[PDB]
Amino acid sequence: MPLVYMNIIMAFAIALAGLLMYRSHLMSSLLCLEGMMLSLFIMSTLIILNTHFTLANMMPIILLVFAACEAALGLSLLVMVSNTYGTDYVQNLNLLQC
Amino acid sequence: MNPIIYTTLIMTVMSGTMLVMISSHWLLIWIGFEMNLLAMIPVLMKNFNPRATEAATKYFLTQATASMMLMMAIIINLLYSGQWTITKMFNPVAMTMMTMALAMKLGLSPFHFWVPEVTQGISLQAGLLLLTWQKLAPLSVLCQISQSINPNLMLTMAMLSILIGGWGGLNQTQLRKIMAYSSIAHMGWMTAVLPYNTTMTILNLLIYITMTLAMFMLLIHSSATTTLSLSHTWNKMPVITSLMMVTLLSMGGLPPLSGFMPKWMIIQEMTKNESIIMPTLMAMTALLNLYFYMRLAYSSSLTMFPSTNNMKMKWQFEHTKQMKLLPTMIVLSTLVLPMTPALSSLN
Amino acid sequence: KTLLHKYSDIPEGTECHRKAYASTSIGGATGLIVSAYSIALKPPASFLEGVARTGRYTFTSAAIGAIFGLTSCISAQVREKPDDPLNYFIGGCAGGLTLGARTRSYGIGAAACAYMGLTAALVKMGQLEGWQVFAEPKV
Amino acid sequence: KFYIREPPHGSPDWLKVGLTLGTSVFLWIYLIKQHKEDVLEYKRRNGLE
Amino acid sequence: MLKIIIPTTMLLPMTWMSKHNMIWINATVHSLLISLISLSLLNQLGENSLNFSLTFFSDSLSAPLLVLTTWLLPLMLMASQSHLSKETTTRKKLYITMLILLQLFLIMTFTATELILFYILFEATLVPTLIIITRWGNQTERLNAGLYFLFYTLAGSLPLLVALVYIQNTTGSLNFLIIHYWSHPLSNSWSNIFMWLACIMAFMVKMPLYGLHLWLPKAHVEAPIAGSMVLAAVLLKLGGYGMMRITTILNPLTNYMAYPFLMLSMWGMIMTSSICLRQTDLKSLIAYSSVSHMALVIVAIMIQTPWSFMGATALMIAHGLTSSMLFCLANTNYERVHSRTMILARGLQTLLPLMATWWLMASLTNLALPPSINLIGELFIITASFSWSNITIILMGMNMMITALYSLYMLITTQRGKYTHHINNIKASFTRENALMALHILPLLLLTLNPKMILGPLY
Amino acid sequence: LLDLIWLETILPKTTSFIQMKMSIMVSNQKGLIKLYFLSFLITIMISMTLFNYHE
Amino acid sequence: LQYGPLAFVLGERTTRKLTETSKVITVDGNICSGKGRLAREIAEKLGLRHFPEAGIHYADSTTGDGKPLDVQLSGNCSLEKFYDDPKSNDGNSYRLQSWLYASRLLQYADALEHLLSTGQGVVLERSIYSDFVFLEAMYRQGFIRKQCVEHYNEVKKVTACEYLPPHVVVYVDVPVPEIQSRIQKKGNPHEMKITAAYLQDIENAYKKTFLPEMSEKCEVLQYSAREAEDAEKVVEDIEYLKCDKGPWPDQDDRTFHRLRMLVQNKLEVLNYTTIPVYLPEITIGAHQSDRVFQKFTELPGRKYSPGYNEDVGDKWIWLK
Amino acid sequence: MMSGRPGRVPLQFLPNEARSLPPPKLTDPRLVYMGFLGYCSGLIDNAIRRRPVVSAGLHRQLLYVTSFVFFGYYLLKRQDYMYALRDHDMFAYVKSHPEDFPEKDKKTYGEILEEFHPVR
Amino acid sequence: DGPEKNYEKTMAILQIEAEKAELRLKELEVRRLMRARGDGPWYQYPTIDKALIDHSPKTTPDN
Ligand SMILES: Nc1nc2c(ncn2[C@@H]2O[C@H](COP(=O)(O)OP(=O)(O)OP(=O)(O)O)[C@@H](O)[C@H]2O)c(=O)[nH]1
Repeated sequence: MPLVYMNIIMAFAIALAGLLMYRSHLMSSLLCLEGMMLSLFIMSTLIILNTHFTLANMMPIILLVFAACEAALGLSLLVMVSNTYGTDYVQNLNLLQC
Repeated sequence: MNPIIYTTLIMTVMSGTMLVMISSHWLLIWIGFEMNLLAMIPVLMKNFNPRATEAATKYFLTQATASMMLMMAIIINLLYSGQWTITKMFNPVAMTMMTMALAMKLGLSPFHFWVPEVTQGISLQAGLLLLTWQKLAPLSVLCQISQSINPNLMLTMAMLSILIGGWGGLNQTQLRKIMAYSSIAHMGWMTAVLPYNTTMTILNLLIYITMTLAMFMLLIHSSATTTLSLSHTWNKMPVITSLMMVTLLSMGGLPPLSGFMPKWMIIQEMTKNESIIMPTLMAMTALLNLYFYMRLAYSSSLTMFPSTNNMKMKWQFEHTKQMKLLPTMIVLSTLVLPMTPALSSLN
Repeated sequence: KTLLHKYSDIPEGTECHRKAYASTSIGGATGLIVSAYSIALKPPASFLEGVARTGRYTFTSAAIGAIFGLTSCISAQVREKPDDPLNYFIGGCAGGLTLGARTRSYGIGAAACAYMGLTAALVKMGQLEGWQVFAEPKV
Repeated sequence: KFYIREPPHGSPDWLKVGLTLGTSVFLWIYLIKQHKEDVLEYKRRNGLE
Repeated sequence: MLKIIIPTTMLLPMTWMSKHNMIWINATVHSLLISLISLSLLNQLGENSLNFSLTFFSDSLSAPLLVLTTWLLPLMLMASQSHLSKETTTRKKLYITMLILLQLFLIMTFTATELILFYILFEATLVPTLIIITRWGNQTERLNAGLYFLFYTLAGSLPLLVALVYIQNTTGSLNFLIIHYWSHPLSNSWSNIFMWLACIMAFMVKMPLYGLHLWLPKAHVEAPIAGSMVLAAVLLKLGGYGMMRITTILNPLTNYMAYPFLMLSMWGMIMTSSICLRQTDLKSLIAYSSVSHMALVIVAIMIQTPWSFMGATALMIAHGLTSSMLFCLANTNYERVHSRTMILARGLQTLLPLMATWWLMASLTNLALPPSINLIGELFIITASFSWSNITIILMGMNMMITALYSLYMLITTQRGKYTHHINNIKASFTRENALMALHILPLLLLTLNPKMILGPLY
Repeated sequence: LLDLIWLETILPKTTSFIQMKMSIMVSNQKGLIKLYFLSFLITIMISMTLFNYHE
Repeated sequence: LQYGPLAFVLGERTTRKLTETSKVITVDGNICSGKGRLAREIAEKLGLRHFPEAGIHYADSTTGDGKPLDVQLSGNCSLEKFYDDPKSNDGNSYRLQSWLYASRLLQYADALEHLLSTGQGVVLERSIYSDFVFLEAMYRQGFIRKQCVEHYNEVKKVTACEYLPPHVVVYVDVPVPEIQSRIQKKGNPHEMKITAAYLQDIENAYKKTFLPEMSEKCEVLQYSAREAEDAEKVVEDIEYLKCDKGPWPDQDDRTFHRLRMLVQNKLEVLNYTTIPVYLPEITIGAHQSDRVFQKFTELPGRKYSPGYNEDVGDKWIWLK
Repeated sequence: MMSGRPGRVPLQFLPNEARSLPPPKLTDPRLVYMGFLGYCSGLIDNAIRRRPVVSAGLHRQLLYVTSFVFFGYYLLKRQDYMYALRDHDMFAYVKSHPEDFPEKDKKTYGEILEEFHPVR
Repeated sequence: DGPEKNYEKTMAILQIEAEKAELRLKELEVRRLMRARGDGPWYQYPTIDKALIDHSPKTTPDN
């Protein structure tokens, strides 16, 4: 388990940490969401290439197919929250507190 | 939303959940979750109220985070095992990552502050679909991987759910909010028995599905969303709220109503596993769930509440909608205790 | 969680300083958890008050841990009897009054004694008996 | 007659009700025949008679 | 026992599709017929309990309670006729359904074979009474009354469930016959104390016991009259029937941990009887009286002597007939005066001759004149307690003296004295409530002639 | 003093108040998403390592 | 088959029949301004159906034979208390307006069902966007306090946003001194008691809030009484109008599916007429509501859902 | 306790192997109770739909009871099959593993020292 | 009826419940050891099937 595995695993942790610390931006939040996807794609690519799991080389592709699909969903949701509330800071949508 | 697109949108949700319960490959299980999330977000914001947008939004970030963590926990399992099959997880960190990864989809432990107001903002129709159908998929994954589960973590997940769910419901008026905390309370009950006997949580799931279904489409018929709005239904529809008493009592587990069958049968199983202190605990803290059930029962028809003069022509008109299996759902949700040994059909 | 087993590593009664320190650490550690949540979901206003809130909860929990530490070892020493539910019971207003004194009030403090009184008695019961909480699946 | 507009269930739907008895007898004689053949399947599986 | 179960559940369709005015006549007549059929259950062998079926069995303890329930059911039917006239027919049938459902659960509870089946219908009685107490009550507080009555019983019920299912995994069965026949000594291990405890507070919370009784004054004084009798007459005794059952296995633990409840009770009735003497509401006295009378029963069961068990059974049945009478008696006065204040309507003998009698021996049975079964149960407790400890005598002897003190006090403060001249609505006493008291009292003297049928299986 | 002042204060009202008092702090959530997911992060972190549920 | 989502899936559309002939119109005239004559005159010649002004008992016509039910069971209020003594603590005045509000909800609702299931336009006498005119005139004349008034708009906004304004309307203009003479000329004894300032308050609200805010939702056709008695020019201009400005063209079939779905079932149409707001003129006593709800039950037909009441016929119940 | 036992064909309600078991009797109280559930469901249907409860449309009512008994019947046949399987692996495993379930001799009451706790 | 009613009825009832009692205790331990050892008809958790493996000659000789 060489150091490149450490780099991208520790990377995904900061993607997890980055997502879980929304400061003032939904768009920057979605950035960290797609950020997670890099490390998962990159680690998955390293795994099935190292192990010569040739039939499983499709798995990183199918990750990406369902990757941007969420990415489109996030921005489409971001379209209306910014459209009808003006901005994208995740603090002005607290009307559901009650 | 046009009717035809709505149907295909629903079918995608059912297909997404069905993909989870039939696939043997971890990637496909993740895909089934992804399709389930993708087809559901439009369903929540069907009416396009301002509330539904962030209600659907809070759904998205929570479950996307859960899906991404689930994908990561899958990847480590592949790294240390080279397997995609749903048998068990050969890295303890991989398992200890999926429990919360699946928990936020279920909404059990403090990964639950999304459940109340996502139920509140969205309509009653999708609220029913959210709290009943969206739990078969994550629970099905848990049932398959039930072998390699850290009992200390999984039990704490459920114990926290019962305490918070019961405690939170005591301070809710909006009927959807109380249902969410009540659902969270039942979340712990099903998941507490998960490590010991997976047949039991299936039984509790089936009973809870009937409880939440029958309760909700009674709320749909009553066309009420807050406790005060429900109160007036005694003036118009006395039988609906009178039936709502028995379902509320059953939902609280007050026997011999059908709602006792999970709470009873579960307790019997864990005492077989020398677990005694914890079963006594949820027996105690199921009572706070019962509290706001009776308060709902008191406010609905156990005590007739002040009405509104605008109800005359309301009595002049009957419902045109046609809830089906409602007469059936009440029967299973109230009186199936004599057929308790039927749990062996699941086994 | 190794620090939790450190309580069982040192036998009761003896190492009264160590037992008090162990429970003080157990209380202080648990104090960090609740403060970390409370500082999170309950909104702060500044860094100064955030640690001030952290200090308050850590102070109570560490103090609650400590006194239960002393009361346990001294009771097992004055009576020279380790196995005693009362040994943990006298931690009742030991914890209750101090927690009701950290936020000085007779209502919370006096009403507290019993609640962790039998709880401390009950955890001692499982210490002596074979009671398990998170029992693994036997059947 | 009282309701001037044709009530939504003013008259029976002879298609709907006629189906209802039509299927119900099916539900019975299936169960009746199934109960018998299960009994015949009994007495020779274990050689009861 | 389905010869009683089947007709009892058959009362539901008959009462639910009868005519808008025949519901009272039909329900009363056939419930009485069920009582006559239930009278055949008085037959008991030497010691073999009547084992009708696998899931149903009865002995000399279950049947007297069984007849008490069945005989009682027409009594609330006639009592409720007064204040249920101003109601719609559908809701009236709903009221009858709750009473019949309450009866049906009671018969299954007493005739249950194993403890878990007994537990299911035992607790199941909470639901019919919860609707009765809350829906058909009279005052704002009834909402707080239902929660107090529900949670109190449930708070103790759940620990018993955990202990009961634990019995099945350890002993192998929960059937009462096997448990008593396969009875084994219970060790004094620290777990076994809680094992003993979890099977106790469920029965004593609804007894009620001193301290854990506050639901009793908060429900009986506040429930509708029909629910008031069944609560006091039988529902409290559900703990008694269970405790004679559960004590067959919980030995020899009872020697030690009876103490914290014994003098909790022993100081209890004397304390409670003192509260009865100084009440302000009528129904509050009888409710506080009921726990006082129930308190000696707690000592009777716990002391574990054959004489006390016979005394427990006799006092159990005698108190049910009594407490039902006084609660009915208070209802009669409350209806005309629209309140329950004691000194509100003192001095009514001059206007209520037959009532003044119905006060007279009902209180005397509360004083327990000899040879009423109240003393036969009470005196047997005394002899058993004295054999246990001589110093016992002063306490409950003083209690039955302060019991005597109040038990004439409402007689003085309701019948003795001068009428209130502003009151002018005390009409001629209707035969309905009048005959209701007759059906209450005559079985008491009839059972006084042959008490040998109500001392339980230990006779 | 004994019955109507202490008994209902020694068991029913205390437990009812305890649920009453802290049901508020559970349910008085302002709804900030940043605060919700921050609690997720702490729960995620203390799940392992600190509580060592992975060990 | 009733129009549900199944029909739309089958292809049942209403935009195909929604044409220039589907004009839902109503003559919003003053009190005794001849608006009913003008409305019916439009009806005969334009081919449109006539909806008489939905009164307190129009809902009784929507449910069953149509005989006006008892006042206590069909509104709890009546019109004579309005006109004779329009000041009392019982608040019959607003109970009229609150009840009369829901009547025009149905009157417009049945107007929809006519021209979305057939495409044939209708004629009414005033409509939902006329009830506030009376209520605004109610407050200025000292009838019922503003707490009812401020609740009125809250209820009005949540029972009309889903509702689409009509195609056109007609405002008949009759001078207010003449109207006071007209009401005095008819001889209805309740018409004598009417304050003269009430009529001009109706005229003011007609040309202060209704006509201005209506202009961008339907065409202004303000016609004087001298322009009202002639029944032709009031309808040639309707044909010579454009029906361009307004939200009607931009309502595709999916809006019409949403529209007819909500208006097919009245229960959610007036679900927000019974807001849990307790008011002196609206909050019936628990006992009073209970008996009154019972009182509604002994009435024939009003025991089971329509088509099941054996008391008024409905044979073959054991199969229905 | 059974989804992992060998030979368990998935998604197969009643195995052909299960036909060797006694079919549930038609009078079976478990079965007739499920018929009552259909009867009760019919009455609930007319209550919400505002219909003459008991005397309302029998075809809607009679369908409910007829449906419930049927799905009740196969559920009861599956009931005993699984219980029989529980009792089949019961004794085969007991015979296969005899040493962990030893036979207990007889040590009759006349010889046990069991004491009598004085109940005084 | 005579005491032979209740006497023989109890004999049947007591015996039948006795067999159930012992069987219940036997089931508890049988499941307990079957779950632990796993060498039993049930509790066999699924594993990878061996028919999926391909045995045909691959590209490299040494595998
Ligand atoms: N409160 C209230 N009263 C209404 C409403 N609609 C109609 N009315 C009353 O209906 C009654 C009759 O209306 P008018 O316009 O005078 O009827 P008309 O005499 O036929 O009128 P013309 O056709 O112009 O002659 C009046 O008392 C109106 O105030 C409504 O929505 N609310």
